[PDB]
Amino acid sequence: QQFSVWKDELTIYICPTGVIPVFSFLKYNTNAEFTQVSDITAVDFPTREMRFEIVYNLLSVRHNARIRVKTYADEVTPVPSITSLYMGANWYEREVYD
Amino acid sequence: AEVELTIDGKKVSIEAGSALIQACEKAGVVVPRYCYHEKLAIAGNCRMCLVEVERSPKPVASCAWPVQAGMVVKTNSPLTHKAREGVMEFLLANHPLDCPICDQGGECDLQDQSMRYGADRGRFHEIGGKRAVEDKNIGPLIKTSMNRCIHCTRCVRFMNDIAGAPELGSTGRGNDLQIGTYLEKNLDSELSGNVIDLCPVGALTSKPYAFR
Amino acid sequence: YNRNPSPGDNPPLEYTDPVTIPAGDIADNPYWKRDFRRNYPRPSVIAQAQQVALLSVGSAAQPRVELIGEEGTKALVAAEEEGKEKGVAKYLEEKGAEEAKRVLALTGGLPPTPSGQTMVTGQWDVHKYGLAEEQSYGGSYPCRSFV
Amino acid sequence: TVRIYKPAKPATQSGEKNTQLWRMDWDVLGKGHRWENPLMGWQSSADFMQGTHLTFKTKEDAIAFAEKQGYEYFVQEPNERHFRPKAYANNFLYSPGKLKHIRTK
Amino acid sequence: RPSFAIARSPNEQVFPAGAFYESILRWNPNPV
Amino acid sequence: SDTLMVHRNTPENNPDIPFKFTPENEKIIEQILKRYPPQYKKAAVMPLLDLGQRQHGFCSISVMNEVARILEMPPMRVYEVASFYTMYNRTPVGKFHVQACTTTPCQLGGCGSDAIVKAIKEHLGINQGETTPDGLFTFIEVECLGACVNAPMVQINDDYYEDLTPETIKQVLTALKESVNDVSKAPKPGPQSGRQSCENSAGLTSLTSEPWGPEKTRPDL
Amino acid sequence: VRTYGGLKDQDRIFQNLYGRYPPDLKHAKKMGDWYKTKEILLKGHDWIIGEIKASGLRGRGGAGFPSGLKWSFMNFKDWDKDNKPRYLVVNADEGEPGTCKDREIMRKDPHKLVEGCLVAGRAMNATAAYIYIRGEFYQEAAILQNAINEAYAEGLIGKNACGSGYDFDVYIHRGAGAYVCGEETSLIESLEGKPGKPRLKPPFPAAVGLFGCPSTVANVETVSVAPTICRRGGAWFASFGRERNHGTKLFCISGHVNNPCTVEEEMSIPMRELIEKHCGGVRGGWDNLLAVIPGGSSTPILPKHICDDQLMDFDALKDSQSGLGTAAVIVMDKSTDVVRAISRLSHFYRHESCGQCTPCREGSKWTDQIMKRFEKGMGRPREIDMLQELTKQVEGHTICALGEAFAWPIQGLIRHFRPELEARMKKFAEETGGQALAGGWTHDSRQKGRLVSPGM
Amino acid sequence: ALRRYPSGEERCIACKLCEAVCPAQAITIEAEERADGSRRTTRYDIDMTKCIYCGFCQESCPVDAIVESPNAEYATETREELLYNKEKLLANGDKWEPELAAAIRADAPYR
Ligand SMILES: Cc1cc2nc3c(=O)[nH]c(=O)nc-3n(C[C@H](O)[C@H](O)[C@H](O)COP(=O)(O)O)c2cc1C
Ligand code: SF4
Ligand code: SF4
Ligand code: SF4
Ligand code: SF4
Ligand code: SF4
Ligand code: FES
Ligand code: FES
Repeated sequence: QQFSVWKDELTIYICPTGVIPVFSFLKYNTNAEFTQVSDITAVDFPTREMRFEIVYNLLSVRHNARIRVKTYADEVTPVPSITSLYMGANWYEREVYD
Repeated sequence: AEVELTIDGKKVSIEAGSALIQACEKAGVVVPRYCYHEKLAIAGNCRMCLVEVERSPKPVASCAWPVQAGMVVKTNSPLTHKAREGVMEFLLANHPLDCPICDQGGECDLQDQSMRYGADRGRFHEIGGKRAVEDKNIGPLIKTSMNRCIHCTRCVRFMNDIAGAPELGSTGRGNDLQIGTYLEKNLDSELSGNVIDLCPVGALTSKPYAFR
Repeated sequence: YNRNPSPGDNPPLEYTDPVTIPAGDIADNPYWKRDFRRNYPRPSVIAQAQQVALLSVGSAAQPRVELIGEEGTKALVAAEEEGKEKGVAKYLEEKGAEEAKRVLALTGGLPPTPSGQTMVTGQWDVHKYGLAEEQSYGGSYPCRSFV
Repeated sequence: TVRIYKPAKPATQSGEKNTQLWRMDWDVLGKGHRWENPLMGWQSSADFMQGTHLTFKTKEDAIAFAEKQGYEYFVQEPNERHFRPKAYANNFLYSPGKLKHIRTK
Repeated sequence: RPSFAIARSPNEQVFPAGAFYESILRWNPNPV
Repeated sequence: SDTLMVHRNTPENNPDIPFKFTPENEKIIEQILKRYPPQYKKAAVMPLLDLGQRQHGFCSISVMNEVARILEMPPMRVYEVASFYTMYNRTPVGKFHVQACTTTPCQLGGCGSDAIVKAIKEHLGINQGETTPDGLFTFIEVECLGACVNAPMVQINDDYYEDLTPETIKQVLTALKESVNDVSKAPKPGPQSGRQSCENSAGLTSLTSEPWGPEKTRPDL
Repeated sequence: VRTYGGLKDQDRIFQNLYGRYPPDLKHAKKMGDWYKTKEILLKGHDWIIGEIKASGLRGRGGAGFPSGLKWSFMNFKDWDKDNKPRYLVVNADEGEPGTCKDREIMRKDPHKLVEGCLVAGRAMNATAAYIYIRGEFYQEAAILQNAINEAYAEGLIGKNACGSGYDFDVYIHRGAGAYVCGEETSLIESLEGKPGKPRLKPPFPAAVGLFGCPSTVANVETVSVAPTICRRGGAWFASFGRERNHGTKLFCISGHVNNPCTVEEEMSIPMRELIEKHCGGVRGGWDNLLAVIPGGSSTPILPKHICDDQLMDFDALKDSQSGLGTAAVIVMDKSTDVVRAISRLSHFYRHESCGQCTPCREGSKWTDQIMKRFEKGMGRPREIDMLQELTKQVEGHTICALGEAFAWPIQGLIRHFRPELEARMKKFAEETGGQALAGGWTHDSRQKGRLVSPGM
Repeated sequence: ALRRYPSGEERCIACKLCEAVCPAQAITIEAEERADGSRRTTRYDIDMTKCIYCGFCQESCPVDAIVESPNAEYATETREELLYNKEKLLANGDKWEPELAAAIRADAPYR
């Protein structure tokens, strides 16, 4: 949907139905070898209909690069898991759910 | 009719004969103030609302400047930064180091506008010291600590214009100008406690509320 | 030698609290020329509505067409308006595949590389890990030394 | 029931940043909000919402959140300032007759 | 402590009216 | 100096001492009023305060209340005018009130007012601000009195004593001391040691010729 | 191509400056006053304003603005469509240290002023005049009130002034001691029976002034020449000074001169010839000179090296980074404590500030304490720059020009005498065995258990 | 420990700065004007089982009133013994003043 650049951090805003294809692209593309999930957290914005901002942080040790992807959910909208692409995302998503 | 000016690059309309500070609250532009109150007469005394205006050699008091046809106003320029930093230095030079013992702390315009618009450090260290003035008795309700006064004139305007109580004033001249009653007399006005809230600083505080 | 004298008998007069010349000077620093906290960068946000725009007419750096005087402004709003009416996928659909090829021309033909985070060499790059000149475990042990 | 409102400016200050947004609080109930501890005189409480508040960008957002959470909710609207031109030159206007008060600056 | 030139009697004038205030008595807004 | 800019409720200065302008002063008042627009009668507060400072002796709190009553003012508005202006002695002063200019023009011209102040202190054994034990003199330094080309100079009550040497300023005072008994011994107001008024002592270098009148005007008139 | 100065005795305005004749109306008649005032009044105000504008006359009260331009302002678009009175306020406050010219006009020739108000008032269509005398000038006011009294008696001013059909009153108002009441607006508020605290302008006296009425403040010398400007001519008066500076001037020349005096002399005269001829020259010769204040105490100091070819002129002293001011000339020898002379002025302005606004109520006391320290060298040199910054935060951030009046003299001292300020800062350091801290504290303050912030 | 001036006057003036900065809300202060018109505390409690011993409260004091002693050996039989009132804290300063002064002396220039 959009991207923002603050100082050295690049954020990518996406719709929740694209979680699998976008993270597939960021894991496997040659210019996007983002093979770790550093982190997965949420931020609550009760002023927004979709309360919850799902924020993932990725690392690319090949390119010494970091990237942030943000999507949104609410108390009833679910989000596609990325546990099929990132074994390390198992516990992060459990923390967001808890 | 509402004339049209630009403040900080944005366009604002307002009835003519308005203060330029008034056009700023309409344009969502924050301008620092001490003497100016919306409910009082304009005094022009503090010098904290100076802004840049075209075709104007010197900074203008935004509280006392009538909105003109098509003026361009800068509230964020190097001129305004330099003025707000310098006027804060003047108002804090003989101000007492009493922020711990003062009942205005945490709710002070002078510390909130000193933190936002002044330097972080004072350059005033005189061996001569600061000005000290004696306290005053103006009744059982208003505790006095007059070293704190910044000479804004808000309570004298309120007491004389709003409340019809012409006993409070400012006797003296220069750096020794002092707000109070000449004679030690009670303030007799049912609107009296309103000067406590009007007071930008804690020189005029509440006796029942003191230190609690 | 160790902890002698104790810090509780170190003379107070000896230590001097340090002030730097510009920040701590009394006559060569307004606060506002060092107020770097209030000069904080804003996030720069690009949406699909004005990525189509940047593709339509270029940028203040690399403009596409001249946009000379008036009658260019009406084209300027259309580039933004066409972005808000149709997005990037639709934009590449009607311009065809060579617009998509010009997208790669924005980065010289290949896709851009993501930016590295070191700048130890003067430019933001990947840190070049190399094998250290001296290997502490020699070759005897399975731990190798890198710089 | 919760209260949805824009906090009014404090009487003691001229800054208006705490008036910018909409705040949602929980009303004090008759019992259990505060009572004094027998030991130290500290103030005890049984109201688990007493120290919490939410902030919203618009009034509609506050209503939508309270409707979706199942809160009872009351809205008060902010009292707006009545505009009036202020002129420094009013301080010195001519009076053809009796001076109704003596201005003191 | 010391003495002063302070009015002892209500009707007496401690400091003279001066030449200026006398010239306000010879004043007249009309021709002679 | 130590002139408090609030009121001290002394037994010679409290709101209980009655004040009333003398009938001779009452005639002076109505002259003052006729010079101002009728509804702005408060514009006479300074003339009345001065007129009350000369009848009573000093600007006591009762004289300010009296003036505030005559001019239909809140007395605070009169307390402000009195305290702002320096020619209002809100404390009693001596029979003579020595004012010596000590600003830069009077600190350099002539002897330079340092010996003039020294002479005053030497003659009266008093310091700046205090008054003599017999109440004849009050002494202060002041700012430019508007007679700089004639420095060192002093104002005693209403007369200027210009062009002073530390010797002459001593005899100006001792003349004032003896002048209370016999008026014939009052000092001559003005400058001392020759010069008449702001002249050049070593002869007049200007306006020595016969002056002109209406002689040179064009036919257009 | 021509030198300015040495004007003839038959070319002066204030002939009786040196007390040739008693100030009675009879002698003023021989002076050429009240001569053809009938014609002057019956000529329209436009004709009077044109004659004033042609004269090049600029205000003589320390600002030098075109007085013909100024008095036109009060003839605003519909000045005849209001029932309110119009006022001429003549500034006779005589405040600037060094200045004593207007007390001589008021005693020696009050009628040059009493008639001057009529022509000044007529040009501006005013209904009356108020003259504000500093109360310390008591005989100056009694004499001048006698002239007004005699002017009413013979029908010169009053109901039918000079038989011209113009109605004009003239009143004295005496002050009670305040240099700030010499300010434009401070004069007006004091006349309304208020503390002489100046007013902010956008409201301008030409619109709202005394009593909220149309008003104009003008100096005594400004008004005391205007009738002569008409009876002699705009071209006559515009015959002196430089291209943009015209006419004569009074010059109260005090200080370290061997013969202090006031003198009327041509504007744009070189200062040295003004000093060395009318006043007998610098005391102990010209070489003994160190510095001059070319205006009153409100103009920056000028060292000996620039005084040599300085024209006593409105524009010329400006190029020296100074002003003509009130044309008071205080000269100083090489035996002067110049910082003491300047610091005394910084003390004068601390006592003569009204206290209404933050920059001058706090800055006139702050600058005084710095100057009192700088005399005795209790400070470090980088404070001289700190005092320079302080004066520039006052300079254009105030209700009135008194903020400039106490900042300018300090700045000019920094501009030409910093090594003197530096020399005695160095001396005090060796005297106390250490460089002084900021604020005047000694180097060992922390050693003797004082409270010294980092960087003091 | 709460400390006193060389005259025995309490140094505490009830500004409440330490109550505000506390990260664990262990300080509860109630103040009034004292009989002689002095700004003094009426209540001064530290919950010693809520405290985190960070020193932020002594960092913020304008007058060096609240300090943390060099004492670590004060273990108690009950938790009520760990609820310090003003009476217990002044008594601590009255007993420990010689070290509190020697610690401030040795550490003041770095603050
Ligand atoms: C602090 C201060 C003091 C002044 N004192 C006098 C004074 O004593 N006499 C005077 O004629 N002008 C004085 N002025 C200048 C007046 O404000 C005003 O310019 C002048 O009286 C009338 O203008 P004109 O001289 O251009 O006619 C003073 C100005 C200031 C700021
Ligand atoms: S009024 Fe002064 S002393 Fe009181 S809190 Fe504000 S800055 Fe501190
Ligand atoms: S007491 Fe308060 S309101 Fe009154 S002048 Fe002083 S600071 Fe202003
Ligand atoms: S500059 Fe300000 S403080 Fe100084 S006299 Fe003018 S108004 Fe008063
Ligand atoms: S911060 Fe210190 S002085 Fe202030 S209330 Fe707390 S203990 Fe007392
Ligand atoms: S040291 Fe203890 S009492 Fe002080 S602020 Fe930290 S937790 Fe609170
Ligand atoms: S707010 Fe305009 S000067 Fe005080
Ligand atoms: S300086 Fe003393 S009269 Fe001018």
